[PDB]
Amino acid sequence: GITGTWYNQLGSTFIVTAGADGALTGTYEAAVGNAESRYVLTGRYDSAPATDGSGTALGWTVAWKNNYRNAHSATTWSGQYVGGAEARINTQWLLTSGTTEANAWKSTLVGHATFTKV
Amino acid sequence: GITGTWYNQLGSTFIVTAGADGALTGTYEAAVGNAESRYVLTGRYDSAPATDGSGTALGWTVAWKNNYRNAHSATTWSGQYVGGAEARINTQWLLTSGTTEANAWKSTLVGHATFTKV
Amino acid sequence: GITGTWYNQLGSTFIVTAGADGALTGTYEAAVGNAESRYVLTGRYDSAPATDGSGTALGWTVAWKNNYRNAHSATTWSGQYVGGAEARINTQWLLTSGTTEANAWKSTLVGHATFTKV
Amino acid sequence: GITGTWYNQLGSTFIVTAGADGALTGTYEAAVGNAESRYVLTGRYDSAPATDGSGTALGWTVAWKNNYRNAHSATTWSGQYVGGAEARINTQWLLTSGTTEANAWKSTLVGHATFTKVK
Ligand SMILES: O=C(O)CCCC[C@@H]1SC[C@@H]2NC(=O)N[C@@H]21
Ligand SMILES: O=C(O)CCCC[C@@H]1SC[C@@H]2NC(=O)N[C@@H]21
Ligand SMILES: O=C(O)CCCC[C@@H]1SC[C@@H]2NC(=O)N[C@@H]21
Ligand SMILES: O=C(O)CCCC[C@@H]1SC[C@@H]2NC(=O)N[C@@H]21
Repeated sequence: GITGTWYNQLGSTFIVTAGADGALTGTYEAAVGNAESRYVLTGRYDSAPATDGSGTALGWTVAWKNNYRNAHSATTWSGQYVGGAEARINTQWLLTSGTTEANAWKSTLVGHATFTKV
Repeated sequence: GITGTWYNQLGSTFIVTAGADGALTGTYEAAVGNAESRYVLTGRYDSAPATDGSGTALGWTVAWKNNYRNAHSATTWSGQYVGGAEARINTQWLLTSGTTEANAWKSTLVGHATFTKV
Repeated sequence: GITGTWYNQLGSTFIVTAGADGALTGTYEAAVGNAESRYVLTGRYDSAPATDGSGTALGWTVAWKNNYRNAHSATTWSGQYVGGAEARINTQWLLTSGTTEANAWKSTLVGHATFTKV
Repeated sequence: GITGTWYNQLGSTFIVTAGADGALTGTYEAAVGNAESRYVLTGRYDSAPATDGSGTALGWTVAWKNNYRNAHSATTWSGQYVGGAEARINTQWLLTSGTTEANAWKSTLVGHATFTKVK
């Protein structure tokens, strides 16, 4: 259920393939941020999630460099997939920019996002 | 550089190879939590960091499933490499557990960790 | 705007008073977690907000001790009030438990919540 | 135990009084950030902690407005006090700026800070 195209409320587009092994592979297109076009993403997910009614833990990273720009920054999303008619991926993310040590205290933004199929 | 074997204050072991395309690949061994032995990790880093003195942004993900057990959870570390005194990776992390919907509100732990090579 | 009774998605109840000097006071009632009935809260808000459509920064804290039980934990919410149309308060929160040193790595939960008066 | 002057690595200084009922009151002096002079802080702490060696949960807020300036932003620190020979306050913090709706995605910084009785 994770492989495919997912959207967040901010207008970004996450295209993923979930390998049989636990790999997450794909591209991210950010609607906001110092970004343009697609960026490589790589991640991991629980390929044998709980057999009750729990989501599927996952995580992925995008470093914000591609052929057109480099934002000298990296976002990790940590969350879980919840399947069904309104499948979704509920995440929290951390966006760290490379900084001088004097500015390291403000290197990291924190946010959250729910991704959907529509 | 970032390729190498790194350790945090807890004694976990992070073994990573940074590839030229921006890929991070390796294994992670947790000194605490619902884990044993090594776990696959994958992530991304800025392959062309600023020369201005800033760190190098990166992130990586561990899904806490391997051959011996499955914690149904995933941690992402978001941070920057500092090829500084000791070189170090300063991170913040998010550990998300697959939960039921009623428990999603407590799905995610947050913490921070500095890794060094000794 | 801020002064009022607010609810989050979890159905918890946030009853707050904004004093004219930047003080937030009131009670919090959690619908989930190791809590029951009302808990004291206190916090601070920007009493002279930007007047450029920006939100009103604020935060508040609940220590989860009251006459009925004590969870030995405390949550802080950090967010901004957005007035107008449908007023809401958008937050991120940090729930820290008193733990031993060895368990401090898992002492803190993070989440997010939007409060509305509906 | 918590009452007194506390220092972090950034050079900021936090003065706090822990009330018997659980209130935290005082001022925070930041040494980095869009900040000058002292700022009011208020918060709460577990005033009947575990005696088992476990830390004392607590949190506080600073709205970064005082008589000298206004950063239109607020920080909350969430953490636990650990007493002893080497007392400290182990925290994580969220600093939220007021922002337009379209900028909300980047409204909040996250960080961590250990406070000590000695600089
Ligand atoms: O601005 C940068 O440093 C690079 C672009 C970051 C875009 C962020 S990642 C979190 C949020 N969700 C998105 O889809 N875009 C932003
Ligand atoms: O869900 C679990 O218990 C497995 C998580 C593994 C341990 C966590 S990840 C963050 C922190 N750093 C470590 O080295 N271990 C813990
Ligand atoms: O369980 C505890 O340690 C004390 C109660 C904490 C409840 C949390 S605070 C964040 C979230 N929002 C709520 O309304 N309840 C939970
Ligand atoms: O810049 C602002 O928006 C107001 C001041 C922010 C200062 C931050 S709060 C977290 C960290 N700890 C400090 O002592 N200063 C910074």
